[PDB]
Amino acid sequence: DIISVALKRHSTKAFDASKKLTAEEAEKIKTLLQYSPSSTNSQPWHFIVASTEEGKARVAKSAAGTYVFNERKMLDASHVVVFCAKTAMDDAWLERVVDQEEADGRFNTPEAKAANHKGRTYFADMHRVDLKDDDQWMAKQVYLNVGNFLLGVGAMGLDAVPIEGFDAAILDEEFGLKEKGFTSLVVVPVGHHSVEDFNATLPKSRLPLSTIVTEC
Amino acid sequence: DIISVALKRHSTKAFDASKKLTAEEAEKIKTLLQYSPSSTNSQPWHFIVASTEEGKARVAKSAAGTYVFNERKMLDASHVVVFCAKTAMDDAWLERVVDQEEADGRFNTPEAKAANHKGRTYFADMHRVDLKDDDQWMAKQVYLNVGNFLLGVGAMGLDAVPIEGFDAAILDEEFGLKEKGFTSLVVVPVGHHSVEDFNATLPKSRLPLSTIVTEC
Ligand SMILES: Cc1cc2nc3c(=O)[nH]c(=O)nc-3n(C[C@H](O)[C@H](O)[C@H](O)COP(=O)(O)O)c2cc1C
Ligand SMILES: Cc1cc2nc3c(=O)[nH]c(=O)nc-3n(C[C@H](O)[C@H](O)[C@H](O)COP(=O)(O)O)c2cc1C
Repeated sequence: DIISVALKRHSTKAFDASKKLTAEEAEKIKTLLQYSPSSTNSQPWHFIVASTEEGKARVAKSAAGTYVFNERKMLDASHVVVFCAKTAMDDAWLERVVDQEEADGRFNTPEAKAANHKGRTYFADMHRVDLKDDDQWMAKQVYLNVGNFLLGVGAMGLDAVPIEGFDAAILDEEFGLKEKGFTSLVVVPVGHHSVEDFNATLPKSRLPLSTIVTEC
Repeated sequence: DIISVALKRHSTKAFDASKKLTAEEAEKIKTLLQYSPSSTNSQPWHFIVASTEEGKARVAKSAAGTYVFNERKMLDASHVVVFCAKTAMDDAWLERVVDQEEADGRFNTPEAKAANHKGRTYFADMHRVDLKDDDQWMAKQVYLNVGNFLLGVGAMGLDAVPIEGFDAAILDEEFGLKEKGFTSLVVVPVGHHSVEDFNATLPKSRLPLSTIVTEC
């Protein structure tokens, strides 16, 4: 029951450094990252999936100073996913998206593909040209991916914890994302919580529906 | 299997206007909106859940002109959720969150509550003062909620379609959101797709893992 999952999944505060994801689970979390929806199927993202001790150590460089209290989560987890967004929407990327859709058989005619491309470009330009906010627009799609991911891993019976408490400048530099056209937004360690993960047993807390929801 | 859900859910292009969510399902989608995680559990959001004909018609007003291709989705779906983000992070809201967590028994000691309050304040301020980007920060949390929601309704066997193709200015004005301290970001009609939903049978398309994922 997905509703039970939502009422049960939690932000892991401690991971068992001995429990690793199975090969199948590792394949599945990558599938979750890949198949998340996005505006115009723009998929303005890239993901770093660190599973080796060296890889996790590189990501952990971002848990410096003020963020040092997040270091252990990044080091003890089985797999650590760094969610990155494109820094600018280039035509090259838009072309890749529409060409992939054609390859997957989503268009019944060439005109249909051209129309899809025109439309995606039209909305991309709305952000790139008019609003000048394509960077924030794409970052938003990445957070949506994070939302999809957290519930998905929870539904897999796996533990995870979303992290904004990291130095993105440091992380970007460590992986040369700037030069690749990406920037890190959220770090998500995934694995199995340890017995010491006190947050696994604390009740979930949210504001009441009477405050957050308006029915019409 | 949640992975089968991710590989099967799709953006509904046509809903069967006669199929409504059951009372239980209507309560469950609200639970999904409410329990989505967010940075510091800030829950910087508000949701309009329109299920009456006039309610949906009012939301549909935002799908005028260029966006008319999204009008029928909003009108025919059973429940249409308008995802809104707060326009500014006020101290009262921050206090509400910690006080709610205290009320929910998440703090065994006063020191525990203090640590939580300290942490939230530090990062809320980082965005409200240091970066002056709390509007974008909260919007990001709302998109995360959307990602959680789409996968959730999918796992419930319900159809939906996320929508950015609407005039937020019109929608905000229609529901007097600005005066209430909110702004609309994404509209999500939820229901059951009709056999005329061309996207229900089209293959899902995403760029290859070799392009979007880096393993370390
Ligand atoms: C934030 C967001 C906004 C979107 N807006 C629209 C919209 O206005 N109309 C529409 O038909 N689809 C819309 N889409 C659906 C995308 O085209 C879709 O998610 C993508 O092509 C991948 O297909 P899927 O959702 O079937 O997996 C939106 C998706 C997201 C995630
Ligand atoms: C974008 C985002 C960033 C977050 N960052 C951190 C972090 O840096 N460290 C941490 O321990 N928890 C972090 N959290 C966890 C929140 O405190 C948590 O999601 C929230 O309190 C609700 O509790 P839940 O996830 O157990 O349901 C983050 C959550 C989100 C959604």
